[PDB]
Amino acid sequence: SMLTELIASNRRSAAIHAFVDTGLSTHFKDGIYVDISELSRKSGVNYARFSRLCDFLVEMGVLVSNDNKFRLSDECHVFANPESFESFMIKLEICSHYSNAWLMYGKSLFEDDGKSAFEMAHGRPFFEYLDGNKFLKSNFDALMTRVSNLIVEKLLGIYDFNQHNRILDVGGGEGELLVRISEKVKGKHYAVLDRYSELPVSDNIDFINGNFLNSIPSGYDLYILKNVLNNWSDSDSILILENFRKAMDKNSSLLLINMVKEPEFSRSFDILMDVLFLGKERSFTEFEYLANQAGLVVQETKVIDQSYSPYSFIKLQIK
Amino acid sequence: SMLTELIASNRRSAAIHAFVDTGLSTHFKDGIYVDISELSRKSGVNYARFSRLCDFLVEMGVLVSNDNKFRLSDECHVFANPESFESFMIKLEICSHYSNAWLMYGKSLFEDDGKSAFEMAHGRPFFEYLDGNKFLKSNFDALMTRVSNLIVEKLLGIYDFNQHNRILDVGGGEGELLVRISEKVKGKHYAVLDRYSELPVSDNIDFINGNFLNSIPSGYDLYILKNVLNNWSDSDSILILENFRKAMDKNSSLLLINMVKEPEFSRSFDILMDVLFLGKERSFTEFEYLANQAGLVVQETKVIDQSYSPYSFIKLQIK
Ligand SMILES: Nc1ncnc2c1ncn2[C@@H]1O[C@H](CSCC[C@H](N)C(=O)O)[C@@H](O)[C@H]1O
Ligand SMILES: Nc1ncnc2c1ncn2[C@@H]1O[C@H](CSCC[C@H](N)C(=O)O)[C@@H](O)[C@H]1O
Ligand SMILES: O=C1c2cccc(O)c2C(=O)c2c(O)cc(O)cc21
Ligand SMILES: O=C1c2cccc(O)c2C(=O)c2c(O)cc(O)cc21
Ligand code: NA
Repeated sequence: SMLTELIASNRRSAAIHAFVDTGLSTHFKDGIYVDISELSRKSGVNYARFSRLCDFLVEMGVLVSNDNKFRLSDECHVFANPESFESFMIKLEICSHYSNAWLMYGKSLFEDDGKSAFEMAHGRPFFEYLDGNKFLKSNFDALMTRVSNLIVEKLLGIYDFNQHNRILDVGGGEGELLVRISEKVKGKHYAVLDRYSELPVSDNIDFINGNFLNSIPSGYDLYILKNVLNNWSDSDSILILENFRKAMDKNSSLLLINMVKEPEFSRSFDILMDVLFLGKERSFTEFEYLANQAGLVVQETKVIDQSYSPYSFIKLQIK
Repeated sequence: SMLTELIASNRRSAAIHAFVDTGLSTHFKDGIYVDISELSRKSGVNYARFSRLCDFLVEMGVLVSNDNKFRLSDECHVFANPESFESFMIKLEICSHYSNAWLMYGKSLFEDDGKSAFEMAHGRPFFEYLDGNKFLKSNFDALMTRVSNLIVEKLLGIYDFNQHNRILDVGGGEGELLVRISEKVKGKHYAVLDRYSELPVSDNIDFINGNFLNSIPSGYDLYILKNVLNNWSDSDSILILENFRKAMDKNSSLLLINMVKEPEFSRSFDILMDVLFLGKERSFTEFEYLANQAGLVVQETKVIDQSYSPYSFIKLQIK
């Protein structure tokens, strides 16, 4: 039934995971039709059992079937690329750590100790745990790098970066955003702040080991905070924006860039942020409220359109 | 996007699991509208975070929102009952053992050792593992009991059981099917064969500790095999049906009752049977082939409509 297939929603994720995580999807490059008999002889995958998985992937719209051959749908071409954002997403989505986090989600709703379902499962908050787990950190940092690489073109389009001199990306991870911005917008100073046990190295990039809960360094006229506040509570979000106000002078600008909560789109991500971080996906007005509480003023707001979600672009300056 | 929410299908199952497994859903009996403010004060669940879960359950069509209150949808009334088949289904669906089995699914497609993804994860085949695991066994045996209870009325309706004298249910589990049949069809000999470390006890039911891979006891004129063959390969399925033909005389009947593979319905269950058992959901034609290889003939074929899935009713006799 529709109700039992809704209960069995996990089977869709798990089917895609088996298809992608094995690298079987990498045989479906450039919308080529694949003979499963040939793929079975080549890769050693069981013909009959993989044929049944392919049938389920057709039902899901991941594959298209014609004359007993299978190609990836136009929309799912990304699964042929193991470096794609979608490839890293599914590898994390149903990994043992996320699964065990979800199994503590119910119990976490009855606790007021400020411990996420992830922390209740694993004994540390998400980012602290990633320090001791390379599988989670490498895949998570790689996903953030891919979505950073996707948005850069449209971000340069809507805001003049040439007016600025000194640019700091706060929680910039591997620093892919500013590496890409520096290629187009040259002659500037570029710095990336994150939690680094070993500093990354890149041409024209000053990598800083820091903690945006404690302080943000002053002496930059442009600050960037992309996909950070979704990982934090309202009070921790205010504390971060307060550290920005303390760091910023009258001619400083902060670009607050996040996936925005539209009524039209799914709440599934909002729940994942609760499970992993005790975070949430916020609306424009919710972001504006946090900024005003921290002593920051909205100078301009824009919407950036990305394939997977709309983004909220919010320019902030001090009162 | 539609692709990223398809990747994130597991989030639907996990959200439902949190709502049902905690017993929060049992506050929504008889389609009543629930004040979440009051439920939070009563149960101690966090208001703001559970409100966000409820908004996701509305999006899924599990809850309906009116007058700043929430009720279960007509179809999802079953979630209010912790005794319901649907409640046992979601408890198993994303449990750690199923999750770890799914994470071995991809790797299992490249092996030819006859080890299910479940066995690769846990070190024993499903039913042998359940012998040592009270959570898995109790919940699985409970699920099978509920679906056995649901079908019995329609099963008695489409087949005359009064013509028979000695009835054996092979792999009959807790024995729910024959217990309910014996209440309506009186003055018969009733036997249930399964794997029992301790024999169940029930008025006028002969419980047998057996192995249908080894032998089926002779001297019964009616045999029942319901939701068994989906747990077995083609060769193991033939072996079971061969053991039936050796046990059956010319006057004997075997009722082969299974959820049937119809092109209209989802292939998700077929894949789950691969992961847990190296089994499969089969069509009428596929069942007929196996029966013919075992030396049995299809005399009667009917379809039984159940809420969650259509059932194939196949009456077999020896050649
Ligand atoms: N206390 C802290 N100080 C600095 N960075 C932190 C931090 N806690 C978490 N982070 C970083 O915050 C980032 C959240 S993910 C966002 C990465 C990047 N801005 C992008 O949009 O792609 C991670 O890189 C994480 O390491
Ligand atoms: N080798 C074996 N011999 C006998 N029963 C077996 C078996 N292997 C598995 N079983 C049993 O087969 C059943 C499969 S589930 C089916 C239960 C019941 N017929 C129903 O439809 O509700 C379980 O009860 C399991 O314990
Ligand atoms: O896919 C994302 C993602 C995509 C775009 C923007 C994002 O911020 C995220 C994000 O934060 C995230 C996450 O925190 C944990 C995940 O398992 C997956 C994702
Ligand atoms: O829900 C079912 C189910 C329903 C009806 C008839 C069934 O046979 C089953 C079944 O076999 C099964 C299973 O083997 C493992 C599960 O996690 C769930 C189910
Ligand atoms: Na009203």
